[PDB]
Amino acid sequence: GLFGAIAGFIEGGWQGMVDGWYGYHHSNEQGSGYAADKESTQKAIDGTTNKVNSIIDKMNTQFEAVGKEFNNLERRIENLNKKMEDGFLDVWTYNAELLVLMENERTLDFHDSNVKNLYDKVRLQLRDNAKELGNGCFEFYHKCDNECMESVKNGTYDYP
Amino acid sequence: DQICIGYHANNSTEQVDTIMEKNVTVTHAQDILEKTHNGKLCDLNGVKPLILRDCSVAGWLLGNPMCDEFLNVPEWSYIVEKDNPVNGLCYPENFNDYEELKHLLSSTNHFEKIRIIPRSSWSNHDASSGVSSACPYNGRSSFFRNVVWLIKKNNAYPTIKRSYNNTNQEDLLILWGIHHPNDAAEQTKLYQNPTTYVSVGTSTLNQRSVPEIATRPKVNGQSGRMEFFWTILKPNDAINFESNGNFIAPEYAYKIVKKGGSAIMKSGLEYGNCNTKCQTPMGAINSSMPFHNIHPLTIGECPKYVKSGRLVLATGLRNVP
Ligand SMILES: *[C@@H]1O[C@H](CO)[C@@H](O[C@@H]2O[C@H](CO)[C@@H](O)[C@H](O)[C@H]2NC(C)=O)[C@H](O)[C@H]1NC(C)=O
Ligand SMILES: *[C@@H]1O[C@H](CO)[C@@H](O[C@@H]2O[C@H](CO)[C@@H](O)[C@H](O)[C@H]2NC(C)=O)[C@H](O)[C@H]1NC(C)=O
Ligand SMILES: *[C@@H]1O[C@H](CO)[C@@H](O)[C@H](O)[C@H]1NC(C)=O
Ligand SMILES: *[C@@H]1O[C@H](CO)[C@@H](O)[C@H](O)[C@H]1NC(C)=O
Ligand SMILES: *[C@@H]1O[C@H](CO)[C@@H](O)[C@H](O)[C@H]1NC(C)=O
Repeated sequence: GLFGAIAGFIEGGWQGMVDGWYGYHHSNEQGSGYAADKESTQKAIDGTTNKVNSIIDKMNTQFEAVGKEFNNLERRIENLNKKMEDGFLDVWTYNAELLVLMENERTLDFHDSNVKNLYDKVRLQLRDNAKELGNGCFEFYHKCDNECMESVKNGTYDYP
Repeated sequence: DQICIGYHANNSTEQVDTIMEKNVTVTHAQDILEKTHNGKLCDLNGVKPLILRDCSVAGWLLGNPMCDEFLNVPEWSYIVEKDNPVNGLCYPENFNDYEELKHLLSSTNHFEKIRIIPRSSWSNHDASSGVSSACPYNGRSSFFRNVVWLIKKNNAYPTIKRSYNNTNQEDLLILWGIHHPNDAAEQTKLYQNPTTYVSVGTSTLNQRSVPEIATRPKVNGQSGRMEFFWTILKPNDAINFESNGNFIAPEYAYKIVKKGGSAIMKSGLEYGNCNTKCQTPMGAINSSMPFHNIHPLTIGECPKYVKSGRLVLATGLRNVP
């Protein structure tokens, strides 16, 4: 995708993470599991919700056809009327379809970027304490447990 | 021991399009296009439309005998007329500036009928024999009910001089006409005087019509024709009519109520005994969607019309197995 994460260096999605759009999957002595990251997910949710709302609101002044009639000796103005109403209908149809196509692309890249930025945030944390497998996972050198795992997600993780 | 960053996935089958790729399956999407309607003509916010059925606007306003259903219609939300109503001008002819009158209607919600000139008021003219087989009623010759086809009396047609002052608060729509006979012989038989006219004047209207006596093809059995006119008489203004023949005089006129905000919709449907906030000539719409592709001529609070067959926004991410 533009940011290379989704369907990229992180090959597939997790059917097992139903808690949100982006998250983690740990693995240690105590066990394993998925845990959606509520911060980035909600941040994504607010962004998309505003986007949908903006699109709608921008499409509130579109043209509105009005019925009129013309007699047999008013064919030129009747055609002018017709071309004009169809004209605006085609313009607004174009605006709606194009806006949706363009924003859909941006929405997909937006999720891609959120994943990439979450990954990079973690990578920065696990400075030298973990090994980058290059598949979206980090393998710690010296074992790490549930409290330790929670530390990363806690964003609190730091030797300090 | 590992910690992995990842993204959601589900069994979603929903698809969206982008510039570079079509049909991208995504975890979540939002359809924003209404594609359904209820196939009926409903009341708009509790107010029923004026459904003209087989009558045209002209048949209604002039009072074609086949249109008695509309002699005194109540307030309406919108008006529905068929493409080619069979009952319009029963006695054949022309209606001046007809489309402008229809447009005027489209901005009003009520025409309250009032009698401005009693039919019994014609003491020196015959106000009963002006009927035709072209406008039958109960098996006999009749005529538009809202106007009067005046005929000579005792072999004379003394010049008519009538005035009407609009003492109402509303603008008044007044209709009248003139008869164009098939030949001189008919001119004499109905009106006696051979050279006639119908002159009309208000503060703004100035008009004098002369009968064009000729022979044309029969329409509804008539080779003669009627030509109708209309004007809006403002409150406190007066209309003056003068004619020595061929006059189709007003009996009833209409007070105009601009509660304004109507539409003349073309449709073959009849009333559906339902209520809606958005009506199209094909049926009503009830939806939260921002767009619809039902029909472009709608009335009421509606979604925005577009020709699209599909409009779906991506909300979630690419759905990767
Ligand atoms: C969440 O962050 C805290 C630091 O703010 C981490 O530290 C532990 O927090 C728990 C309470 O949740 C305390 O009982 C522990 O004593 C703290 N660590 C120690 C041993 O001092 C915490 O690990 C992070 N995640 C969680 C909830 O475990
Ligand atoms: C229609 O009738 C009205 C009411 O009689 C006329 O208006 C009044 O005319 C008198 C006499 O000039 C004035 O003193 C009043 O002030 C008028 N009243 C109003 C309501 O304005 C009116 O002139 C007649 N209309 C026409 C064109 O003849
Ligand atoms: C899986 O997909 C089916 C078909 O759309 C759906 O009915 C079902 O609810 C989905 N499973 C879940 C998440 O409940
Ligand atoms: C997109 O998918 C739909 C599935 O119903 C299909 O009908 C359509 O032809 C597809 N378009 C492309 C890009 O082939
Ligand atoms: C539209 O549908 C909703 C959901 O049933 C309902 O509450 C509302 O009354 C309907 N509106 C009309 C006018 O049909």
